[PDB]
Amino acid sequence: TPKGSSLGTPVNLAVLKLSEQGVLDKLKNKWWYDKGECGEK
Amino acid sequence: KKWQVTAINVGNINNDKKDETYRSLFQDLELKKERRVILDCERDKVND
Repeated sequence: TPKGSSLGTPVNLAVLKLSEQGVLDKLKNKWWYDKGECGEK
Repeated sequence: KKWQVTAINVGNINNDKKDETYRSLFQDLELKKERRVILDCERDKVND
């Protein structure tokens, strides 16, 4: 965010909140692994 | 009482402006995460 913006604190608390409730892990596992190509004998 | 109070004057606003200033105000309240509000107004302004 630009310096002295009104969005700084809200986005900070936003990233924290989204991190603690496990959303980031979900999106990470969504766009990296779950959609991956590579997954007998 | 160690209260943190954000006092806003809603008194002077143009009727043409109307909803727009209110939108700005309540959005600014939402970014501050203020979930508690006291109106302090006559019935008309309260209705608005």
